[PDB]
Amino acid sequence: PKRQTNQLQYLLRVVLKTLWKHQFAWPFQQPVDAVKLNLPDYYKIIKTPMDMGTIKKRLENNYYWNAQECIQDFNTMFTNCYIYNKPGDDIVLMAEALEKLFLQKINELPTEE
Amino acid sequence: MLFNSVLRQPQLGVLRNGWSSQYPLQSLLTGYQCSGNDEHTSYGETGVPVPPFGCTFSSAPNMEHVLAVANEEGFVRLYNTESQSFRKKCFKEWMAHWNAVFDLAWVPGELKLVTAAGDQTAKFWDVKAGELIGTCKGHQCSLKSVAFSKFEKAVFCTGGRDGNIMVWDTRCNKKDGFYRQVNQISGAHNTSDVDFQQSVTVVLFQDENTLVSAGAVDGIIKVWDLRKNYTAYRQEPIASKSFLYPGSSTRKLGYSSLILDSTGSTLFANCTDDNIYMFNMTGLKTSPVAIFNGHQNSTFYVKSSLSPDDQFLVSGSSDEAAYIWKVSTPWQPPTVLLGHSQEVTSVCWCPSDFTKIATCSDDNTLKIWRLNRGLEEKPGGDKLSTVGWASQKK
Amino acid sequence: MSYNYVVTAQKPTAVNGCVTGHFTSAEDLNLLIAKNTRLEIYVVTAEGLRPVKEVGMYGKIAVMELFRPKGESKDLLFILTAKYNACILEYKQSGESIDIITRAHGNVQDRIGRPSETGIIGIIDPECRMIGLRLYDGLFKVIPLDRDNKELKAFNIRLEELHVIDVKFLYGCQAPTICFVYQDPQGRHVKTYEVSLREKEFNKGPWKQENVEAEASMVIAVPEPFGGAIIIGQESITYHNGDKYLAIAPPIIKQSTIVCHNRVDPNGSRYLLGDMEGRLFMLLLEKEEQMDGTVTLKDLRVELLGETSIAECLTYLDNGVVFVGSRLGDSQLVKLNVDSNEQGSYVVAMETFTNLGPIVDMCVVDLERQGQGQLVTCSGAFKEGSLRIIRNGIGIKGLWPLRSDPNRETDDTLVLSFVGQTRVLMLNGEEVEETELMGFVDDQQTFFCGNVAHQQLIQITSASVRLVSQEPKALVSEWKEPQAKNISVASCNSSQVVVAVGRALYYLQIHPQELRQISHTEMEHEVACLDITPLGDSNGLSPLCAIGLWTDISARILKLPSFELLHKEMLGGEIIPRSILMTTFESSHYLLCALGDGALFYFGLNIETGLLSDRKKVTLGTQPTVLRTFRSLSTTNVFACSDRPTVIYSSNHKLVFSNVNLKEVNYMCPLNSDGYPDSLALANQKLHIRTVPLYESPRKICYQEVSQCFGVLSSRIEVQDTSGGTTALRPSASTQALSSSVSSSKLFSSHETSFGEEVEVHNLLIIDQHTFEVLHAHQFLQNEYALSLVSCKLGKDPNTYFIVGTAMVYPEEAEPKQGRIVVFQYSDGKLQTVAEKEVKGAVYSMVEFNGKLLASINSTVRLYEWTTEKELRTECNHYNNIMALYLKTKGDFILVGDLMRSVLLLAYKPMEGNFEEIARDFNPNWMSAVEILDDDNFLGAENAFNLFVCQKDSAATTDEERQHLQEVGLFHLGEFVNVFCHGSLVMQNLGETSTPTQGSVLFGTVNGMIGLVTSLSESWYNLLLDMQNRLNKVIKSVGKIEHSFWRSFHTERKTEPATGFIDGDLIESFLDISRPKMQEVVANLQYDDGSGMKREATADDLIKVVEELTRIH
Amino acid sequence: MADFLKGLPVYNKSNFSRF
Repeated sequence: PKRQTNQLQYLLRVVLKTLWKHQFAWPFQQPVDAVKLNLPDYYKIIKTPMDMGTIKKRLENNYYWNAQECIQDFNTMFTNCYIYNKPGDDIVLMAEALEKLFLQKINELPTEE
Repeated sequence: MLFNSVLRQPQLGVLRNGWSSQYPLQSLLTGYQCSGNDEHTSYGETGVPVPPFGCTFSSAPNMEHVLAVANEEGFVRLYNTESQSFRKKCFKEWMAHWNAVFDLAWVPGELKLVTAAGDQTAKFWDVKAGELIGTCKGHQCSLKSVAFSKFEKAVFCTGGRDGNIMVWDTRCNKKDGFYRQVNQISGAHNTSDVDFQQSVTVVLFQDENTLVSAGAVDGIIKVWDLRKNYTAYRQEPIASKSFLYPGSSTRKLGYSSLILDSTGSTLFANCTDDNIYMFNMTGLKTSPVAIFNGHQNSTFYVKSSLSPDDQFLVSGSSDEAAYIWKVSTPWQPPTVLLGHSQEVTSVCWCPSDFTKIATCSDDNTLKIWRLNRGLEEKPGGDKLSTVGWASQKK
Repeated sequence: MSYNYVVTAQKPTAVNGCVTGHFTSAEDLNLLIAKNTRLEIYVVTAEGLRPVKEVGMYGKIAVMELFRPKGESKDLLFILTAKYNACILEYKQSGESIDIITRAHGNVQDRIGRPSETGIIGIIDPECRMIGLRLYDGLFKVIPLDRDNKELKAFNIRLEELHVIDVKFLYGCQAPTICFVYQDPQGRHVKTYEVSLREKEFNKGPWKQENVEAEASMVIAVPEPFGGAIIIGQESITYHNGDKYLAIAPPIIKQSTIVCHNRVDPNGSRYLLGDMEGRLFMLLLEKEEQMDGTVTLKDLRVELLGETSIAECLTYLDNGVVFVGSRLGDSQLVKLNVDSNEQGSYVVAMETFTNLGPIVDMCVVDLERQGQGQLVTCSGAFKEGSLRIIRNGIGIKGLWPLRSDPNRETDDTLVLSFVGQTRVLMLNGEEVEETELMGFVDDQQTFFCGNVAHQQLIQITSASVRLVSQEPKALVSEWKEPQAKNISVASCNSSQVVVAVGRALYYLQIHPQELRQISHTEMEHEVACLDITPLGDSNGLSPLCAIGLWTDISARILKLPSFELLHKEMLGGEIIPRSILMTTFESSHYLLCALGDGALFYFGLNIETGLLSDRKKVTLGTQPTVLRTFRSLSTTNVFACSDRPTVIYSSNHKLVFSNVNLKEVNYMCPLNSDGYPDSLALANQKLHIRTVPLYESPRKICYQEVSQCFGVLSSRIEVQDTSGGTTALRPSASTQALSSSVSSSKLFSSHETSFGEEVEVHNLLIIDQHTFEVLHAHQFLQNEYALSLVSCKLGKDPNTYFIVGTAMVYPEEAEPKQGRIVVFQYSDGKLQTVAEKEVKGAVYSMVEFNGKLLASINSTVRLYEWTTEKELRTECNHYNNIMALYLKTKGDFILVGDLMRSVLLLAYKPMEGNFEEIARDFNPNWMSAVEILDDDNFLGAENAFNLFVCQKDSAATTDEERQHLQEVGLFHLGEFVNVFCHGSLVMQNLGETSTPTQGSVLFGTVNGMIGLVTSLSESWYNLLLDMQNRLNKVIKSVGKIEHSFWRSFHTERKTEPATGFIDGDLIESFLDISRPKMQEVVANLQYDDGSGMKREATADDLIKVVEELTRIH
Repeated sequence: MADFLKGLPVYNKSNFSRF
């Protein structure tokens, strides 16, 4: 049963602001590619190396069906940066400062209504 | 001298005084005033004042009086400066960018504009319809300035903080709703030897195939010929014209802003060494003929503008006031436009009005100053109804 | 609605440059002068300066020179206009067809670049290889002279020196070599370059830079024998040639600076240099030979020759005469006598070409005192300002119409005149003497005489029939005196001679091969000239014997033999006119009988019918027709000459009212002698000019009809010397005045100058309307500039007052701060002040509003009321302007101008008392002249030679939308318009009878053009624009320049095409083309009269329309 | 006698010697 709940407004108005007004979030607000960075492993290790510019496009497109589906693609963003971006490195370190801030506001993200 | 010229005009008949007009109005500079009624305050959506950055006039027929002030929260506003109605001065206001905007440009003679910011894109809006006409994705880093051709209304330029410069043509057809760069130059202003240094500061359009660019740390002005295409050009691009920095300090000096006259032969560059240099483009004299000093350009956020008749230069300063210089006589002290509590970040003279001048500062207040002569005004307030005044440096 | 028609009444006459060469042919010199656009070529001849052609180009001609390329006999002409268009012109003549062909036309305007401060400079290589143009700052345009460059494909060279003050060519160099003087922060320097077209750049140059003085004006190119360059400037004349730097500082050139120059000797041994004050200096080059072949220069000399007009052009034609061209004065043909004279000056003038000059103001007055209008302008400037009067037209009582001698003429028969007698003396030329001779009767004095047939002339004498002639030699038919009745209301014609000898008379037509008995029936109506006037010289038959009688004026046409009886309608008409006038073009004959008793019959004679006509009811006195004839060309018409002044133009059946040039016409007609074209037969070029020299520059002029006086503001410039305070320079009209007065404002009392300073003193002069002599010259205070004048009636005061606004001006301050509004009354002889009304500001222009007065103080529009105690009291104020320069009024509307702001129409509020802002224009214009045409249309004239008209649109909503006025119509006049006025040269009433002149407005410009602006209808405007476009398509331009490109609006930033403005010379060029060209045009035109009927495009139907349009011209 | 005004260059004499 698809419906609108104040938490998707949270992640759609001001939690999305904190995603967008996020320091160290610079190379991700642009949807990631492979040819521009000359990294072919991104598309060969994972079938769909999605970034959160794409989830921005899809939430303004209202493609997402469930709040479980939304948090699942968000933790899929998590999982993508965990599986391709090598752990124990500077890159996963700035992605993990990102992860710390998202952990803080998923603590801030409440239940429905 | 102004009255002498006026009196001698009928007997002699049209005498050229160097610039693009007659009647050398030097004696009315200390008459520019801004009442508290005409001043505008920028209020944020959460209640905190937001300092505007980027506020220019327009060129559309019958609607030249509208302003293009944009604050740092992405709330782009379009005002009206001519009529005295005092109710709902903000004609239009909407959200164009989710990040902080940096620069605004308008297509000449039309109700459309281009908004630039750190969204890695440039938005092409039609303000008569208020719809997102075009998107200009393709910048690797943030944007800094966008300019339109005076003669051409279909192609324009965009420069990014990545150190890239591409011209977008509106005639070209987008493939998926996103515009594609017709011609791209990478590393236009790179240090002579990816960072804060590799960034073009101002890119301005001279004629239908020439571009004038200035970056951050190179300190030089590079003029490219757009007829010579830069499709692949797999090397460091060469400059058709180069203008070196005539300074003394060895620091990473740069050019905060650049402006051109009504013709295109004189170029005014406001450097960050508290100087404004004027260069000739028609001639081959790379050395600056004249300089101006007195304003402090400590911050890269300060712009400058020229009078509609190309006689006086107005610019920002760190003295919390705007500065006005006379082009023909740089040796004279300037005129200071006091009233602003904080740093002034952009000034725009109306291209079709010598009277109205819009100053948008870091004090979160935009002030539209108009000429105020006839000191024998009607009573009802001398200093209470005044938030700004003109003074000569002494 | 605002659809305006603008036409040029008088061509501009301000010389902008001169050339001399073999343009028309390789055997005669020429003088080519282009005033503003009109280009006239004069062929130098013994008789004087005979014109050969004038042309009208679509552009302000700015660069003019003559160049002779190899392979061409006559030198071509290069013309560059103010719209950046280059043309190469060649004079082509084939027997009689004179035309100028454009061998190469092009546009050389650049999209980028700053226009130069000096203007535009054109230079030619001495060997005629390329054309150099100093168009924009920092660029140098070069045009090759190769014949394949018909489209003028030039190239621009970039030079390091930006502020170039002058550029010229050198001499004697194998390669093209130029030299220029330029200004830099280090000073003024002169540098030479070797321009080469192969590399398209600039070389090193022959000689190095030399530091010239700070006031180097322009460079002179010395020819081959000496070479080098000459630099003339204030207090310096220098000659630079390689290692030669011969410079002097003459003590005579210190007074002013040289403007124009010319070279006299072809080898360069003599030069003429102009001056700002009119002095014509001469420069001498002293040469000497060293060893063999080498010739060098000894020394330079300067010499003062005399005083001339304000010199902007100098040219040496031939035989020691000089064409002194002027911009602010009349042009001169001065003669350089070898020997001097008293008040020693070798300059003596020969001819003076009139120039209207910088017309500042103008006004319409009525010297005739009838109700029509004649123009009067304050022409001229500096020392040669005058009071030239423009009028419309074309005790010496009695003429000689007897052109008996085919060529000798002069006076052969003294036909002298009194009541009913005959004075006919035999004369030898114009020698007339009161030496009465007893051989011929001299107590008698003649009205008219005639010849009969086969030269059997009649010696009319009461004593005896003594025919002093060889042809008749008989006593046959002497004009007898049956009752001592000489010519007393009597006359005779020549083809037939009908007399009334007594009452019973055998028809006196008894002459060789002239026998008739027709006037044999007893005539009871003894007419002065009882006869018929044939349709040419037809005789022997009866082609048209129907003439009619005017005693009763009946529809029946009474032939001479009948003399029937009708109703007794002997009206009161007995006053005699002058003449009825043979005047038509080729074949049309009409009978405009002078039936001034009532229902003036301007018959369009249908010969067969002659039924009625277009009757203009002019209710005048008792003036019937009187038959009279003078013949000048192939003309057959007559002329209604009723009592109250009526002077007409030749038309089909309609009439206009104008002026004849003679001020009194009882029995008058001028000569046909073609001896003196400069001094015509104009007793007192369609517009006539009367010049009254004031010898000082006037500013504003107004007229008063109660005292019949002209009040003129004038400025006299005098050198201020410490010995005596201030000393005059030349005796002007203010000093040579019948009276004098000095202002004295005690309350308004509030520096020192040097012995070399100058003071401009402003005076008000009162001039009589009849003798035009100065009566009173009121002199203002020191440092007092007067900028306004109005004669007006204020409030309930029966008196009329001269109100003058003036302000203090000091060299230190830039804007005046204190002024005054002084009121004068002219009772008799002396001007008496009434009020002072000191005002802190600067008065600009004052107009009587509604019985009160309005002022134009800086940034202040004030209303002053003339109270009973004779002082001005402020009523209301309006401060929403920068400063109001030019102001016009109409009813309750006050059109307020601004030097950089726009039209600022204000409305007076009678109930409230203060002004209100109905609407304001919101565009940058740089205004120069303001006028209000109608209740809606507001017209303006700009500082960049532009015209526009805006409207207060009433279709806007009840909001700020109506606060805006949009520029409805735009136009590029190409001239600096200075003054607007209301009136016309045509009789100013009854112009609403379907005539296309809905409001006539004069404008006068700086270059000296009088122009007419009027309004039309919508269908009229649409048809007229369509026909104008068709004619522009059909006709060929003089220099391959587009009419729409030239007339389009062109400011520094806007180039929108001209809309809503019908042009004037293009519309009137329709009458100056051949009949096949009339057929080429109007081939498929509509010619809509009503809605959709009568679409035939008849050429004559458009000719009539163009004639009606040019009636107001 | 004075050289500054002497022997001006002339065409055929019947050029400016009438009227």
